[PDB]
Amino acid sequence: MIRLYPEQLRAQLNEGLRAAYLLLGNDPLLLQESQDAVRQVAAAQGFEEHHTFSIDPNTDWNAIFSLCQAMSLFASRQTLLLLLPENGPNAAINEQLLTLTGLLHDDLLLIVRGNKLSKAQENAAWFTALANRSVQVTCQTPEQAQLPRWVAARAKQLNLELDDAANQVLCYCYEGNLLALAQALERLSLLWPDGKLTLPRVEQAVNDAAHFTPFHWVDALLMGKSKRALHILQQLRLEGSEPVILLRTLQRELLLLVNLKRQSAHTPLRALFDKHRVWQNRRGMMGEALNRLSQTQLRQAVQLLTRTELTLKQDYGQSVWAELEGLSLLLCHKPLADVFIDG
Amino acid sequence: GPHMKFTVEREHLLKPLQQVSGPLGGRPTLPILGNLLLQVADGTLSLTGTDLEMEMVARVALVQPHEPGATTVPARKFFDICRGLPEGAEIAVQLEGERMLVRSGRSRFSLSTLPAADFPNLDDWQSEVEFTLPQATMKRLIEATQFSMAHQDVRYYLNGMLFETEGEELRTVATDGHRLAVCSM
Amino acid sequence: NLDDWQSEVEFTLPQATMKRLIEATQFSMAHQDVRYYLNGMLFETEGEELRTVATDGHRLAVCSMPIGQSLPSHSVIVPRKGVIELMRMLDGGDNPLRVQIGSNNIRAHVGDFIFTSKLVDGRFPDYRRVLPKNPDKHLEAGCDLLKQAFARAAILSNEKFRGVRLYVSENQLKITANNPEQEEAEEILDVTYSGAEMEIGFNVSYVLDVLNALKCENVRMMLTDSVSSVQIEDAASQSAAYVVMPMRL
Amino acid sequence: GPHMSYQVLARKWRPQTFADVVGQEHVLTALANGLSLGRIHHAYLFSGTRGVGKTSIARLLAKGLNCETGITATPCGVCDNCREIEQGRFVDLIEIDAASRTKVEDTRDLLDNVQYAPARGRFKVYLIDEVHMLSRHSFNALLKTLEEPPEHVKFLLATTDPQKLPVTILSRCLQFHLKALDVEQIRHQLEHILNEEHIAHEPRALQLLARAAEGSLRDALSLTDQAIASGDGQVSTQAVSAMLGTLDDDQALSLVEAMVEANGERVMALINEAAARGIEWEALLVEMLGLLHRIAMVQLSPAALGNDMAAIELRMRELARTIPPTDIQLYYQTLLIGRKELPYAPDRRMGVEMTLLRALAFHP
Amino acid sequence: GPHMSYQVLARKWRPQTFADVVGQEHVLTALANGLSLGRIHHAYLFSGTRGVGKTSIARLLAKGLNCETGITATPCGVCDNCREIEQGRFVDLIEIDAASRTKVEDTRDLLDNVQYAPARGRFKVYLIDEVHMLSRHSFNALLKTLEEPPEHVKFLLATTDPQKLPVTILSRCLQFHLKALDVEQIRHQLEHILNEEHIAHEPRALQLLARAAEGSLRDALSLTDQAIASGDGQVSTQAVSAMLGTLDDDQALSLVEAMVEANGERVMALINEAAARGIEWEALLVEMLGLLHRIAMVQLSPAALGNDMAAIELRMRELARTIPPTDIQLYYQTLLIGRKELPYAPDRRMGVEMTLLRALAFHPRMPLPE
RNA sequence: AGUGGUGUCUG
DNA sequence: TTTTTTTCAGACACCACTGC
Ligand SMILES: Nc1ncnc2c1ncn2[C@@H]1O[C@H](COP(=O)(O)OP(=O)(O)O)[C@@H](O)[C@H]1O
Ligand SMILES: Nc1ncnc2c1ncn2[C@@H]1O[C@H](COP(=O)(O)OP(=O)(O)O)[C@@H](O)[C@H]1O
Ligand code: BEF
Ligand code: BEF
Ligand SMILES: [Mg+2]
Ligand SMILES: [Mg+2]
Ligand SMILES: [Zn+2]
Ligand SMILES: [Zn+2]
Repeated sequence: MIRLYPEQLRAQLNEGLRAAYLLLGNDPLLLQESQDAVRQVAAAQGFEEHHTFSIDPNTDWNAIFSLCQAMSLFASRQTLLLLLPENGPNAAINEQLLTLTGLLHDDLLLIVRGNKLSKAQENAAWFTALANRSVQVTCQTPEQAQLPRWVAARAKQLNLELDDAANQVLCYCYEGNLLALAQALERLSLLWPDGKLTLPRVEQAVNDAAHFTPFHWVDALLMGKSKRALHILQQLRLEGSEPVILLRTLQRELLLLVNLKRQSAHTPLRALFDKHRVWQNRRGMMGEALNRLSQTQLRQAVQLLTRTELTLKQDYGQSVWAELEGLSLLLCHKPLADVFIDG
Repeated sequence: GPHMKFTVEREHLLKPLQQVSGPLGGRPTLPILGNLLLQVADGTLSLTGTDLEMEMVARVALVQPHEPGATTVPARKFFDICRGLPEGAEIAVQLEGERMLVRSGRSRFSLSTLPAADFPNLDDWQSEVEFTLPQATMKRLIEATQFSMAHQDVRYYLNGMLFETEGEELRTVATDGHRLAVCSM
Repeated sequence: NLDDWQSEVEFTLPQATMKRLIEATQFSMAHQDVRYYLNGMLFETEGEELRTVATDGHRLAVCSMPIGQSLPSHSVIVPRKGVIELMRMLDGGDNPLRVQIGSNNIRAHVGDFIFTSKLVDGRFPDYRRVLPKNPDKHLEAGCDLLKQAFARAAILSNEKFRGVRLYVSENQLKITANNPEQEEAEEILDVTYSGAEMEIGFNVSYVLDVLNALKCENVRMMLTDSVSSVQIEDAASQSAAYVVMPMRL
Repeated sequence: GPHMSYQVLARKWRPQTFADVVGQEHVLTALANGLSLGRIHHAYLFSGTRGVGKTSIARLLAKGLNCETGITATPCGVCDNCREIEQGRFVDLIEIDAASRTKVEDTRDLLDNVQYAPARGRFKVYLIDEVHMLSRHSFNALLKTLEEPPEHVKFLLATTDPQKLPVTILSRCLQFHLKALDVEQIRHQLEHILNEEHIAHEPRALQLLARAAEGSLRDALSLTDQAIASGDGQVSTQAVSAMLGTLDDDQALSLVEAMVEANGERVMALINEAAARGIEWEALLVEMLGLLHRIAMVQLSPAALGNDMAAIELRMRELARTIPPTDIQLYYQTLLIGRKELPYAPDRRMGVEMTLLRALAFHP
Repeated sequence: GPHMSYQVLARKWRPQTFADVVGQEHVLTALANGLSLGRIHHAYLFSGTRGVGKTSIARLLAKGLNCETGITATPCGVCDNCREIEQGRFVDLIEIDAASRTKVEDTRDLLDNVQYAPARGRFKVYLIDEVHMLSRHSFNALLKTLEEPPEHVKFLLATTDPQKLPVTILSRCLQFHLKALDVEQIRHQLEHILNEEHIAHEPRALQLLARAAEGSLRDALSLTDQAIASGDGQVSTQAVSAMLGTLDDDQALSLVEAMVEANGERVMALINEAAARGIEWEALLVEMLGLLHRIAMVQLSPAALGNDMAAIELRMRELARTIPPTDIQLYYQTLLIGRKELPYAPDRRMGVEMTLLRALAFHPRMPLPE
């Protein structure tokens, strides 16, 4: 199939419409805008009737097959849509997706929306049979190092003037929150029809919504950015994240750091990285962290992490978020006191 | 006075209440839309049941002394009382304060009511088609198309049935996106 | 399979007889009560009579029917599930019913098939003491006449605890109900009676079930005072008695 | 004020025009611009904090939508339809307590009311308060209606915890986030309310009430009515302060402040207060431990203060900047030891008192 | 002795007017002022510890609202409405055991019937007791009717922990916090009750009962009933001291002194004497620990001592002035560790004995000879 | 109403 | 490239499908 970013989708849609469109990724906003563009282009070429379905173990597949095979009294040119579940094309769903891949026709246009597909796990069969004459659209959230240029492009295409300061403020409050970021730009356009956004204008009309995953917290710890890591920790506290997930995500990299710092006396860090199968972008930040106050924080932090783990897993009142703040501050070149470490 | 003096037999009241109950009985959007509206006017009882979209009214003749009052009373309780009382029992309901007294030969009930001023009424509207029709023709017109109607379709207009008045004929149309049923008489 | 070679009691009983016997007592059982001995029906055998007793500590129901065959006095508690499913399978009154009760399990041969159940270990209470021993007030009424009045009163009854106050005066009965909404229902009925004015507040569902169990035309109620129980039965027989212990509200 | 003062300040004082709303200027300005320019989204989700006006803003927006003068940011005065929203009932404006009617059936009835024409107003406006409580199926039905809503239907959703709303609902709703009111805004609105109620008020009592409100204007209004109750139709500073102290539960922070300052009489007075309130003592020790731990983390890095403690920011700063880490370490160790030995004490009260006595006796 | 006087002080002495309350004055004053001025808020919450008059004051308010006369802060007794409320089973005072109506369907059933007019009184006063038991959905369901209910419906909430309520509701309803009761109020209430019950009582008995009530008057009334049952319908120092299982402060202070003044033989003698009286050994350790903490508190400030133990006040002062705080801390820690290790001691008697012996051996100013 | 499932939150 | 969570016990809340 044609693998495509949202940038050229319009162009591809102007070239022609394929049998099936697969909108995949973890970003609600990018998927939604891609689906809207696809539906508008389809309606331009006569696809008037729409449908929606949620791919679920309790869905009625017979209705989908009936509407795909049969035609309607009006608006014969029809389109169909399916929301894939959180996990993806379950093993009980691949066969019926294959049937749909057989039950299609040039009259119908299929839209597939859901999270990213683990291609290493799921491939061929359904995937290749669509790949015959289909389009894959990858709509994933831009990361922190990439978000500012995305926001600049969005401001340019919405006819706004964003300076670097407003851009970084917007990139600060809204991460993993591209939907609310676009809504914030829309609200700022509504607030001032001038279209010129400065620092105070965006600063006043913005909330610290954000959305982080424990990987962001662990990366912030490895870079040793105190404010960034603490902001991430507060955000996962407010979001309601399970602290034990944070514990495991930090523990994996912390034990890797302990192993690397212990073995670095006999082997350069490059061969250790190769031994443990760690990737290059990970390699850079882990090399930055390994020579940043090591051999003391790597056992003191393991001690504090064990304290948090046992306290979390014995009682039911939790109250481990402050201890996680202690960890966030220990691994960022801000030494703590033995009083809180030992307990 | 407050007593909406009311007196009727059961034989002439069971069927009208059964018709007026309609959609009442379940949880209503507003707490008053579970109470039948009872009105007395010009020697006639009006029973009213409203769903904020449907309005069923029944008229019962009064051949006994009466008083022009109106109030809303829980539908299920009033109906259960009405059918519970014996055959040929002359129901006599009056009112006082916020409670109405139901009475039959050697039996009394007291029911809590709400004012008639609060009960919704569908606003009067001007009519363009005044149409009169025999019963069986309407029966066949509905029955010949009711099957083809939509089943909770996302398209609102697919749900329901189309009535067309053209010249000397009336037409019922039904569609679900794949079927069409037309009956013109 | 059948290791219960010896049985405590044996019955060759008509299906309709036990159908009435259970139907006249089933509604008074206890469902998942903490008193495990009350979560069942007591079959009691004495002389030629078999009795079903069911109580939950708020109402007692006893029903006795002759068999003709002399049997030793015995008591057994059949749990709720066993008796309910035996009642369900008890159809086709043409075929007789065989009953085989041992010390630990019960068997019922219905038609051609066999039913098996276990017993409740506890010992059922004595129902003779629950029955009032000095009924000084006796009143009579019509079963359907009384029942319809109770139903009309129950229409405007407290939905949580369906309770009515019954007043008895000379040849007159009064049933008054109210709900948390103060909606008052009052029914007055003509009875035959001789005694003193007395008020007693008791549940409505229990009395209505008692009246429905007695598919008769004349009903006799026996009362002692405002605090003790009421023994309801029919005036055409003494084979079925019911004890409704009132509320103190 | 009203015909006998039973009418609550919270409900009697509710905005009827956009100008009467206290400074939630963001949403008001954006909505006014959208209404005046004609740019209308299908749904307008409102959110923020309790008692900051989201239901008030939604009601005023419904009034502006269905007013017969047209889509205006300023609903007029008489405009019988535009009046029916406040006094009486409006036919086309459906107000649903989505907390009372979470079921998919209760919302099914109204979503089937969607396709019927509005009676009087232009738009079949829906005001669904506490929208986060609709079940999964109610949310599915609401989303299905939000995919293709007719031009005569708008949805107004208000909630306090939007995180429970599905992303599918949030993508179709232009969420307007309301920020917790400042102490100045709350104090000014309370001042205006009391001045128009002909209620004698002292200036300091208003600031005390605003600080005690925790950013919610309705909290300030309820505390104000209660303060008038504690007295005879006058909001006196002494009465308000006594009432606030009676309602006060911030015992651990005051205990740490007085123990670090080495103020034995104040510490014992605060322990007496915590005893009279029937406050758990182990909970008191845990709160003090958490406060000391947070003070230390702030001393390490100013970013350790999240948005969960915006009420007690300044004091924390004051304690973190002025107290050396050695003293905080010693006090944390002392309180940890005391909480360890709390069960084996004459009673919890004496155990807590003795732990605080040790911490004072350290004098480091 | 007497007749079937089963009616216990706990319930028979439930206050019936605002003049019969033992001094929740921050609550009573506000209720009286609001009811006089008419600022009757549609919903508010009495929150406090156990047995301090939340339910009782709620009932008194219902009486004040529903009296036949004009709305008054002082309910009457000749009025039929207040008589029904006091006797219970009132038409309009709908007590809601919230721990039995936690579900949201129960709350919805409650809210459907809200708009119905009150039957006989002027308010349909919903009295939701133990509100903290309502589920989250029940609370959110109550939210809208708590904002503005019908003009006749008042919500009276009562709970022990107001922090388990969602803070939206804490905004909707007024908050009155009923604090625990000082020893003097509890003892005066017990005095008054036993005067009205024709039961002879002694001073020290009532002082000990009020001390052991722990600031709540319902515990005091249950303890008083238990003491009356322990005696022959008479309250005396012996009966209350045997019931509470404590010691007179003189014996405990004598043992503490024998520990401090290194009189180990006196320690042994008083231990044997306490063994004779059949008093729990852990009780002995707890009483010595309490006395040591009181000495430490006196060392902090003279105002530490309460009047209840005034009999030993002088000695307290002396032992506070003789012993510097470090020795008091050492003794308290030694006895605390002894009590903590008492369950694992071979015998409780010899556990306390070895705790005392350790406190005597580690004595800084007079250690046991080596 | 009985039964079974999903899911979320409290210790 | 992906990489993310202990537990036993209990309390609600909503939504089939049944059964009248
Ligand atoms: N912006 C505001 N302006 C004026 N009053 C407000 C404002 N926000 C809250 N209030 C007060 O709080 C009361 C309840 O407000 P409401 O808007 O229902 O809060 P919520 O956002 O939690 O639904 C209102 O009656 C009003 O007195
Ligand atoms: N303020 C008080 N004045 C007099 N007696 C009280 C007071 N508070 C509690 N009591 C005693 O406690 C008993 C029960 O009190 P109650 O009001 O139920 O406390 P609660 O707030 O826990 O429900 C009363 O019968 C009374 O004897
Ligand atoms: F009405 Be709010 F959300 F407290
Ligand atoms: F209502 Be109390 F806590 F006994
Ligand atoms: Mg609200
Ligand atoms: Mg109470
Ligand atoms: Zn207007
Ligand atoms: Zn009175």
